[PDB]
Amino acid sequence: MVLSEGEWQLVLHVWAKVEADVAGHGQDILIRLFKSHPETLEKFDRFKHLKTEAEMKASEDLKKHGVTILTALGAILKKKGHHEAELKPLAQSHATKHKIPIKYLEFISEAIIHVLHSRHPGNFGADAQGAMNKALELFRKDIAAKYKELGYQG
Ligand code: HEM
Repeated sequence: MVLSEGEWQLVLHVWAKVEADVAGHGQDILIRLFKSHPETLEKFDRFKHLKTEAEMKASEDLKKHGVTILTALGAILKKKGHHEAELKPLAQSHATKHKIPIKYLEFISEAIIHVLHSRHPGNFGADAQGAMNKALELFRKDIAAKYKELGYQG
């Protein structure tokens, strides 16, 4: 898949807004993911004991990790499709060390789109959401292809 420059502009326009508060968006996203799909929490050995959203909101650790995730995703989106080098080390740790199925990447894709829709309605109308969805589908397709080369699958 290939996004047009107009689509990348809609994606980087709303991402510039997310970058005004990276830690808050990171938090929102991970909590949304853990509440919606609680099975995903079991993958994190560092955060699986968290019982409630209040506990999640108060974890400093969880918040730092949300900044780590979003910084890594933001550096990929800014490449505008030329992200091969960035994807390599991310695909190798998530397929070999963390063991994250593609289905979970779909779940966090959904969580991103939910949070952007709630925090940025004006910059996340239907065309912008379609371009963000296209950018994350591209990311999942490329990561699934790398998963295959690395030997992870199902
Ligand atoms: C937008 C998609 C994602 C991005 C960009 C992302 C990125 C990261 C980054 C940069 C790290 C630290 C470096 C490394 O271990 O590779 C990381 C660690 C990790 N990731 Fe992801 N990730 C994504 C989705 C997920 C999903 C969906 C799960 C599980 C449901 C997951 C589980 C983990 C685990 C278990 C760690 C280790 C956390 C800790 O250090 O203990 N990741 N991820």
